[PDB]
Amino acid sequence: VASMAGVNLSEESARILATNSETFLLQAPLQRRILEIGKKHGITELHPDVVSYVSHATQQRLQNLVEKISETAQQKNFSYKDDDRYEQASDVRAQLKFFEQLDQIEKQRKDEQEREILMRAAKSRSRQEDPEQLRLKQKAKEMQQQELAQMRQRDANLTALAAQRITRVNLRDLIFCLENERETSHSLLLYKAFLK
Amino acid sequence: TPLVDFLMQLEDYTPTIPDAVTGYYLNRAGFEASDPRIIRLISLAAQKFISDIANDALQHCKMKKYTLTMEDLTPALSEYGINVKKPHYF
Amino acid sequence: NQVLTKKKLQDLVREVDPNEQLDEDVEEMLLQIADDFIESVVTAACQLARHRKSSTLEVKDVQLHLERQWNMWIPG
Amino acid sequence: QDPNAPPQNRIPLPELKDSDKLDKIMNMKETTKRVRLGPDCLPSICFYTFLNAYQGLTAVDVTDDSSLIAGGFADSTVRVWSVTPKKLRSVKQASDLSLIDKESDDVLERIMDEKTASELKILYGHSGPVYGASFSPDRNYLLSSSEDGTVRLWSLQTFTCLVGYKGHNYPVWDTQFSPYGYYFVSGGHDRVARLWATDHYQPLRIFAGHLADVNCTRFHPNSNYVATGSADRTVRLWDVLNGNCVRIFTGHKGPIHSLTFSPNGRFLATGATDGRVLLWDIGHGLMVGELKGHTDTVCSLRFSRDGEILASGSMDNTVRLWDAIKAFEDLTATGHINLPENSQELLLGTYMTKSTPVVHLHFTRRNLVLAAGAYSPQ
Amino acid sequence: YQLYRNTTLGNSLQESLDELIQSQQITPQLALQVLLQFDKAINAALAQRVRNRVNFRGSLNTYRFCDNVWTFVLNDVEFREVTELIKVDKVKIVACD
Amino acid sequence: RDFLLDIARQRNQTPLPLIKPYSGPRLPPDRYCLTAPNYRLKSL
Amino acid sequence: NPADNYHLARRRTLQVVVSSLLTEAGFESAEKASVETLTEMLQSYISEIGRSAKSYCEHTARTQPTLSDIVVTLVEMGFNVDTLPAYAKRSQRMVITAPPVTNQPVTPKALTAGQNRPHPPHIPSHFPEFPD
Amino acid sequence: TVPKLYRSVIEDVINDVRDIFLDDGVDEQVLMELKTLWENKLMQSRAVDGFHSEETENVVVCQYDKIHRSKNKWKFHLKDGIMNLNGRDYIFSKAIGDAEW
Amino acid sequence: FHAQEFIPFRFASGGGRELYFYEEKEVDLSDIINTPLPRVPLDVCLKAHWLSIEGCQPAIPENPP
Repeated sequence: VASMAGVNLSEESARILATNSETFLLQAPLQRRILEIGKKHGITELHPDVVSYVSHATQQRLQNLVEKISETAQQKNFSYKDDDRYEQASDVRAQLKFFEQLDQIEKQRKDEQEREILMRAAKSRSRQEDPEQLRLKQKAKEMQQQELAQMRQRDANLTALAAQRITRVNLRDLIFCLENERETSHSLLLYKAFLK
Repeated sequence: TPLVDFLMQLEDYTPTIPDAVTGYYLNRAGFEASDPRIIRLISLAAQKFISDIANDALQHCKMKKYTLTMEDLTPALSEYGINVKKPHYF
Repeated sequence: NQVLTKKKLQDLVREVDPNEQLDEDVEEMLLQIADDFIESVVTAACQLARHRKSSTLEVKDVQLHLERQWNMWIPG
Repeated sequence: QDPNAPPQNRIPLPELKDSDKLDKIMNMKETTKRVRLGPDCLPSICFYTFLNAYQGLTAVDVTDDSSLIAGGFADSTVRVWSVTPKKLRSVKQASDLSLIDKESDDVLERIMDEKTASELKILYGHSGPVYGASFSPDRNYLLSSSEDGTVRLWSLQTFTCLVGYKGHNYPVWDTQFSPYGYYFVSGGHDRVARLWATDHYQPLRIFAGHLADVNCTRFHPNSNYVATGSADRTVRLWDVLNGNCVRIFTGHKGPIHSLTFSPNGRFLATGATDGRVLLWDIGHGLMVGELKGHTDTVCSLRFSRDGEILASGSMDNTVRLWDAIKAFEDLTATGHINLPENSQELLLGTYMTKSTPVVHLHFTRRNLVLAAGAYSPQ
Repeated sequence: YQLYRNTTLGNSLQESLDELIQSQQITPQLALQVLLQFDKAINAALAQRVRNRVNFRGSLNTYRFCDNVWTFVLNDVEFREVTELIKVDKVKIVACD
Repeated sequence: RDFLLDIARQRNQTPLPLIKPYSGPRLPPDRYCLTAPNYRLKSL
Repeated sequence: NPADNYHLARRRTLQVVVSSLLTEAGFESAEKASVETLTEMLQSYISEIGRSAKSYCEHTARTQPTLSDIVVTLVEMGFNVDTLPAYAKRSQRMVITAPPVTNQPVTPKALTAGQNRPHPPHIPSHFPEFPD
Repeated sequence: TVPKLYRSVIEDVINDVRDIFLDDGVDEQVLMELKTLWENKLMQSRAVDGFHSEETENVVVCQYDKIHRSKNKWKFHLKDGIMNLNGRDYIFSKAIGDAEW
Repeated sequence: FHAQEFIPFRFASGGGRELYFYEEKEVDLSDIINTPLPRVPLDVCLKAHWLSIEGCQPAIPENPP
């Protein structure tokens, strides 16, 4: 207000149009709260227009922070893939889907290796002593293949019978609006928030 | 999409600041040159800031054109909320 | 003892966005930020009031700390 | 069996995969050509100098096999160099991997992209000078920490950033992966060292007993213990279980700028700005020797692969070699031993760099010393 | 058991999943996870909550058994709950293990 | 130091979690990583 | 000389950009401290869209910033982005060519030598050859 | 007896599939569209009366314990089943079936 | 400069002010344009050499003496 061309004037006027493009503290416990901190300085009584001025000052502190975390909680709700003015450049996540398929294949390979090792443990024309894990476990493998058949006929018997985006603000959006502003950038409330 | 249209036009546009110099100070802060047009929009935004300060300073000089003095930058940045400092120690 | 009742804070969000829901962690941190603001502002305003040799804590004292350290400029 | 060894299920260490078991097969082929160094067969030092380096080099790391060299620089970049004749390739994009099949023997070879193949990959994303650099033992997963308060996990298969670990608000002066590659420790200006796990956005252990900046953070070879040197002239061992400080090593006159462990796990060499390399016992918690040849800040230490030689590199542009067998020939209740004043007999050699501070020291698995430092004419 | 998808809850779920697959908000290779979690949920739920029992006396026509799946077709069966009688003409009973 | 030692003992009491044996590239949840499809504008 | 030049080439281009915008305004001959002031606000402005648009994209789990990350970055600096298409189409504008690069003359001479003694088996072939 | 189980299991699968979809990257309004149109289809089938309404043969699917066969009679030990009879639906957890072939 | 709001530049270094004690304190605005820009130096490269060959330091030009 002291600066006519002030730079935080144009911020929160263009921030509101960015969110459009997608407190009133209790007077009775606050008046006891000001007076107890006033005992440490000798401020024994307070002016009657102050306890509602601090409540208007706490409102414009949090409304400047609720508006700030709302324009970064809607920053994540901009889906580029519905628009076709944008083009995909580098997806690490589909590479991760490929990794998940590769890991399933590796687990199958490891199971096959273990079966081969069990078979080797007693390789003979007839089953051999304790290591004859081939005689019983291989029959179980056949039983497991029969069990798979179930996961495929249940998909067949039942077929034969048949025949306004909501924005949620995380703690990241509050932390992101704390390390940027000058107050609460090096503070114990942001430092503890990294562990909550 | 006026700005999306402008950024699409920014290919074939050469800004006053080079992209080897705007891209150097962007790489210093982690911003890497994926797209030249984005570097050019950042360069133009910086240019507009400096140019607006300069034009306000010129209105002050014309009121008191020609030489730009620290006593012209002082009321020009005061409406921006920026208190510029004299050297005073050299 | 709590000065912000956790429901008027939800009306501070409904005025900005009619479709927005904070998390419980976010609400509790916002309440802590409010409590901390009240404490810092009152302590410094009281330092200005002792400086003005007063036992009254008038707004001039609260208004000066907002303009110089927080740049709030709340109309008085 | 070692009675001083922890159980395998004490710290939940990750599994050993078949590609990680394939690494140790070619690692013991390098151990076949490994020379016994001793005080007679002094090793050859191959200095990998950074020539231009007008952005200030602040962090070096080499992989366990001498294949990659990372460089952390003051222009907020990490730069990976291949030193073997094999260019750095990224893996193919997700469209190219969807058309190929898995289960093939080649698989990894099939995935590599040859369109992207350089001898140098630059990594952007830190907003500040990168101070720590740490490779993972599987040669993926570069780690970097910087002035902006974040630790970053760069992939070496996609050559992008994966995670940014924001726990410090302050300059993270060092980071290191575990020698098994899952956990990592990062020490910063906020006088703690955090233990991370590459799976959680929040740390697991906070080592918060130092009174100044945690300059160094080193894992034990069994990764159950973390040594954190600091600027309050103390070195502290921290148990990964319970986060307790189990050893406190005092006796340095300046901030500790280098730590290394013996390959036995019995000893710990620390260097600081006083030019002193102090050799500590870990079981007895007693310093066992003092090496006082260096003049300026000792910024890099490493033992040999056998443990025969400790190599020291400092800002006096020298790579000193110390006899790390004659320094540990004797193994209380007075809590101290009479240190021998034997530095002159433990110096096997001093080699001076051309105006080049020795930032890193590395030992090849065939016992060849590698060193990296930006050449600063000054 | 992927058996319960041909029920009325499975019908409503599968057709609402196709309704959201038509508006491209959800994707294939994700609805597989939706059905898997739903099937595990009803496997947990259906053997936990109800605790009821119904008895009947039947006159079987045809029956079939394959891959541990029984399927019967009964004719003119009456059901029984206590003071609740259900007369019906032709039933198909499917049952897995 | 009295603040760092309180958040340490609150954090160091929690035991270390076990590791899944073949989970893949071990990463945080995808809203905590930097791995998104990472779009760009079409040149026209 | 070269380390000074690494920083100075990129600062001197910023100073020439400042001098050119001042000339476009109407100023001929400015004070010296007023030019190093304004080119310090110019470097601090490019470095602030560097740090904040990287922060806004990485908050949304991405690594390189799009247009929607800068039009929220410039809003949080109070820029009024809509006036920028009119500023780009001036008739008074200049173009400062980028600082000359010594990389174009990257390598004067590269050669090899013979008679170097062989490598011992603890040194692989990719390390440099033993000298004369 | 049927809408209680339907409400409990639909909120169970919703509160389980929340993390499944947000680990597969989609908005919570998409989850809401899933549940909303899913209760819309329970309205549209028009068989059980419940909540979102106020706002083809007879098949019994189940599991078995044992099927036992005498010369002319069958004994079914059925369990945990959802019956659809006369249009309406019922649930059971045990069933003894006497069947003359 | 010092920005009270702090939003245009938030903890962003502008590299200081290139000012001197023996400066002229007034320059012509076309003198700064017409001077040639300094040459951007070479990028960082990795060269390897030998500090020690089995204990002995070679007399190559990458070594001091």
